[PDB]
Amino acid sequence: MKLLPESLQQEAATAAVVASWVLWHLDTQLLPTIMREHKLHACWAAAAKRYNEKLFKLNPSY
Amino acid sequence: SSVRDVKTGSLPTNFLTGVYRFWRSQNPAEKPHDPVNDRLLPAVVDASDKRASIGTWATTFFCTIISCNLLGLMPFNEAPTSGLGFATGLGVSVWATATILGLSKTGFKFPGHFIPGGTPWPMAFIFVPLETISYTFRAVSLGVRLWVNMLAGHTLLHILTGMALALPFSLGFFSMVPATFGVCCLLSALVGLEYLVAVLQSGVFSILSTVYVGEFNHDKFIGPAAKIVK
Amino acid sequence: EEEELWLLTLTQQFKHIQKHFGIDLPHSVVAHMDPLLIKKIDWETTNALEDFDITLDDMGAEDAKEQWGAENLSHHFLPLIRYRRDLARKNGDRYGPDLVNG
Amino acid sequence: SYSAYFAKAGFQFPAGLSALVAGIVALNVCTGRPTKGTKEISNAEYNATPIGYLQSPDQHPTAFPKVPGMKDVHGSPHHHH
Amino acid sequence: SYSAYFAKAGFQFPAGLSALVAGIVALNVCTGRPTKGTKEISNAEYNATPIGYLQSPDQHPTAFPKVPGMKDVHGSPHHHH
Amino acid sequence: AMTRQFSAPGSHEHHETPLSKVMPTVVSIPRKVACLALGATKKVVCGLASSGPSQNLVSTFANKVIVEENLVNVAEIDVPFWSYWLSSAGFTSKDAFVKFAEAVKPKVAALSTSDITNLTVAFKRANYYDKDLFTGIEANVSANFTKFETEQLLQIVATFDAFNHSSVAFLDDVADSITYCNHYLAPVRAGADELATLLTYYAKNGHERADLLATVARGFSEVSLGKLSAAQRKDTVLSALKAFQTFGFYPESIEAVIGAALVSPAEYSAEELKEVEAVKVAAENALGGEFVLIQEG
Amino acid sequence: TFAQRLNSSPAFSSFLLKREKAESEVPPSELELEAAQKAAELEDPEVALRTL
Amino acid sequence: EGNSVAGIIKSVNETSGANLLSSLKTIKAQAAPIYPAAASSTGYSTQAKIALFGALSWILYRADGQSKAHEWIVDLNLNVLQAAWLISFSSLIPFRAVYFAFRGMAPATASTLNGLKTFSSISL
Amino acid sequence: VLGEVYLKDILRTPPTGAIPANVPHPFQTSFYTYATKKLIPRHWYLLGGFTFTITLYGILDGLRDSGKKKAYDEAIHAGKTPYTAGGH
Amino acid sequence: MAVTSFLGKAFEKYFYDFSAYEQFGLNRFLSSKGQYVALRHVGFVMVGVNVLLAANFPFNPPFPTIGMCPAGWEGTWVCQADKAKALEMYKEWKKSN
Amino acid sequence: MAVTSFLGKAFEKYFYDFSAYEQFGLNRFLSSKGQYVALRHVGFVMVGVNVLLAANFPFNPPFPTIGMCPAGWEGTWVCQADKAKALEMYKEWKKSN
Repeated sequence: MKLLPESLQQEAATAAVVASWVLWHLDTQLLPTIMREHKLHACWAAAAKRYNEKLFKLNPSY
Repeated sequence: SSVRDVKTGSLPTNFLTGVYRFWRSQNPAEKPHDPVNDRLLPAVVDASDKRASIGTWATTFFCTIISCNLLGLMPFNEAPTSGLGFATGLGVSVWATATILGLSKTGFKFPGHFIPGGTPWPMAFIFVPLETISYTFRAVSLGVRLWVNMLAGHTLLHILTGMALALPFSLGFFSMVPATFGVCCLLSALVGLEYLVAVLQSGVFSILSTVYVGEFNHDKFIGPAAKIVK
Repeated sequence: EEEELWLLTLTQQFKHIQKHFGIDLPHSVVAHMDPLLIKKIDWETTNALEDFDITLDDMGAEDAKEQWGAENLSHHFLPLIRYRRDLARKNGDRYGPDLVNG
Repeated sequence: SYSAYFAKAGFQFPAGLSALVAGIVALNVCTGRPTKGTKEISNAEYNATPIGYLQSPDQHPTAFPKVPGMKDVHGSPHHHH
Repeated sequence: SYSAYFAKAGFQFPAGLSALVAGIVALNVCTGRPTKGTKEISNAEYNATPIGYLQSPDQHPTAFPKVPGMKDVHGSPHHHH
Repeated sequence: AMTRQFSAPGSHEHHETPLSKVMPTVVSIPRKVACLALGATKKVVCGLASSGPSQNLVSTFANKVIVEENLVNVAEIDVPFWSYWLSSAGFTSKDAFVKFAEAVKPKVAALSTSDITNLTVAFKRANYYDKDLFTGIEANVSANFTKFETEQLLQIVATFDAFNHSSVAFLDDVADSITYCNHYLAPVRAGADELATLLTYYAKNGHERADLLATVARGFSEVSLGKLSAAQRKDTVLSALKAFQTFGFYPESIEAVIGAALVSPAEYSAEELKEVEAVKVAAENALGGEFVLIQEG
Repeated sequence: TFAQRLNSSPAFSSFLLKREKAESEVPPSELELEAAQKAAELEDPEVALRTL
Repeated sequence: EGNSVAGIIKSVNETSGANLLSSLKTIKAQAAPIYPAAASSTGYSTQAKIALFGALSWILYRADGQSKAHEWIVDLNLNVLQAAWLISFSSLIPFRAVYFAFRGMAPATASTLNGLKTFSSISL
Repeated sequence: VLGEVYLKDILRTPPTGAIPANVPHPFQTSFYTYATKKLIPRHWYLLGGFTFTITLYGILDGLRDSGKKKAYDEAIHAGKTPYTAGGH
Repeated sequence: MAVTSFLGKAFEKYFYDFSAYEQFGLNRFLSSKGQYVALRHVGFVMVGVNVLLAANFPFNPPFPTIGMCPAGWEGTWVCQADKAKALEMYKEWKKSN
Repeated sequence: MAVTSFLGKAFEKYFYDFSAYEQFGLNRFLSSKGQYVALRHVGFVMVGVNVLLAANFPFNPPFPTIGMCPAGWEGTWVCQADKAKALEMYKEWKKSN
């Protein structure tokens, strides 16, 4: 059967290229989008208690 | 120059989000002794800088390997990880990456971590050389385990399919069905196992990376050198 | 009617987001409506702090987690304090929240 | 509500997919060595050689061989023994 | 007056230039014969052959030869005479 | 054979390094490692060659590139671009910077935040002051303070501190941008030397902004202060403590500033240490506690 | 309703979700249904003024 | 483009009390957020056509090699065995349940957006 | 009264005219910025691991080629055919 | 063009609306619908196997048959073990037929 | 980036505004400006010829020299007629130097 390829360096360079592109794409395209959506909800959920209280102290509407 | 717009709540985004959170959870941050506040915040940021980006790295390897494995299950396609250099190159790159990381911050003390904890000090001598070989053996075994699974499964399917095809060829196409029916079920179940193996191998490889690189993902906390108590 | 504009803006913006977030809200609109929030989130990603909130959860730092989220939305109050500071300044008065003992 | 806006923009490739394919091709064309089943020969030896003799049966397998090992070309019947 | 409108649209290739280049490439890659200076060999003969022997000096001319006829590789020193 | 016989005891002694002196005796007085660290340091000290005479050669290039208006109209293209790199090479000529200010003044209103920052940093290195140019610059910043970044504003403020120039509208717009329009953790990446410059600028202007002070104080820490030169660290501490004492604001993070001085008091004089302890007791009364030094172990 | 908004989203317009309904997975509570019905009544600002 | 709230305030302040109630429906529409209408129907995007051509070409290139390969019949039968599982997944997988499973992975979509409350933003 | 000028570029209502273009992230604007701020400062370990592997595999390929050369030259001096036979 | 949009609408109805399990009423015989699809796949496999083999039945098998013959041949070039000899025998048979 | 836009403005002034014929006042010596540019081109050719030759002067010429020698060599590998022999002689000279 086929055991050894025609070039080991060629196969390794291919894998490294693909992995490097995925890493760049993740940091440059995926993570910024994910964090924009994820952190929006998380900040509101974490601040809702202190945010509403601070606002309640500021408006003289009551 | 003009970037595209993205719909919030997109299915690919949500899937990738949970994947990152899952791998990031594999290496949780160590809870400091002091209460986290404005005084401790800069030291926590420093700890994050000393921490490696394993979560980013592990998800990168997971997605790239699972994609290559799933390509081997598509018709008219082969898995890139079935090539010896392709699969082994990833394992060596992981092992080399962890090695370079450890040697950077701790340097000469890196051979130190190799010592097993709680060992009696006189006995220790004969232990570290064997563990050194085991550490260097990870480079091979990590990549070979992935490669063998992609190679042996495809080769096994090849041999068994040749043996299965001999039945309808010899006993007629539509003459008798029960003998070929039973072998078709076994072959169908084997392909189903290959799908599971692809998910298992991509997970195992990423898990092992989080374990090995996590071994050196530890540093002493630069806590407050002065404090106003009470 | 003195500060109604600022209060009505926050209500309108938040309601529109909740009505569409995670369903069909486009990212372009989010940055247009709240550019400062996006400027904060993208900074964390640029400064290798994309998982800062997850780090606080690992150590259970509840007080830091609440402060983090509050500071990320603190700019929502900026228009009100700028207006109230200008009101005091034209009258020569000092704004309370600006003082160390205020 | 915004469903009709997202229907305007069609399918779009990844932001940097072109660079990934470019590297993959370069790794397969700029190998710096003979290409998968060939040997470099002198320019003199290339000009006069008939193309039928310049080919090898193994490099021309049948698309659907009735017998394992069928080749589409016979190559040169002259060897170097 | 409309000068600023024409300045918006930048340089644009001909409407069907892509098809012209595609045909030109196909005529140079799908020649159906060995590629300019090479000979097809059996798959067996390709696997074990060292790449230095699998090359020919004429196919590797020097970029700036100090003497006309300088070659970058020596090839195999073994011939078939 | 003999190679292995020698290799084993060679590694044996190396295995003693990762221990809190578990064996009877391992730690040594000579501490040869000090030589290795100092050896590397000597090389970088030489690398820091100033090449001052070459600055004249660089001046020649500058004069034979942009200064001769006969080749290119200086006012037509991008003053922020060329001036940024020219000052980076050490070309600081007041006569050329005069041409630059007149060439850029009609365009300042259209410059981006990045261009404004680089242009301002260039004038800092040149130590050249143009009141009319800084007026247009401060108007641009005040009009778009939400778009500016703390990393940029810190460099800009440093120029406003080199030459005493301030505006009440500018002071508030900058404080609001850093306190609310930027990430509250940005000072950690800023560096204590830039933070002390900003503090001194507001302290000399008497502009009390407790919200700004609470934000800037987060950047001061053992990690950020340890990265500065011993001389620069001393000057940074002595200037930062004066600003805190001027406004009477004593945040908890001030203990890291004081600890940096008390851990190495040999660099400070008696009069400097006296005012340091004066702030220490003042902060101890404000925070309601007692100062104690923490020791590793 | 929240489920009604999801059913109108582009995800449900896809081939594999063309016949799916969000309510089939999680039905809305009575409080949600009555609130959505009330909101539809207050879409007219004149009616809201007379009510308030 | 100015903010819609400022447009409402100006429009309401300038409108007469007699035509206030009748014009409220118009002002409400004038401040309604833009929802782009459906554009003209297009069969396929330019990039989509390239994707189909590239996928077909890759498939044919691989299939041609497999047919010319040794044990060529085995390769073609392996493709059938694999293709059968693709049909099985499309039939067995409860895509609606799976959609909610992935939606439940991310905290931003596993729960509703809990934030600003009404009583805190009342403008009286 | 509070006039829109206090929130000009701070808070904005949802658009009513047309959907604006998406704001590009700094890494999406230029590759140089991402490389200098995150790729090299945080992930340079990965680049080294890939480079070390590629260089190692090139050495292994050279060692493999040297083994073929030795066996090839030995068959030539034995006066034998270095190749067994083809399938045709 | 329209021809492509029409096929999309048609395939949708086939995927969701058209079910042979219901039109033939196989619920009378099969236990669960989830098991019916499993049998349909094994049938598809057996169908594909016979179809691929029927596409060109007169061929020498590359796989090693375990002492069995297809039809009343048993000694033809189709049944030869060594392929090098089988190629010569097939060429003679092919030029005749 | 700006660096490219700057070069465009600079090249424009060079093409139209900067003329060496006027700055040096060659109208005193040359008949017509249309003839001056002709001499400038022949000079450019001669310059390019010498520059390309100076880029690597120690080389055997591929073109047939008509019984002439470059310098005080006349018998070096640079002066050998047949290139097959010249290559051997050059290799010996190169390993020494």
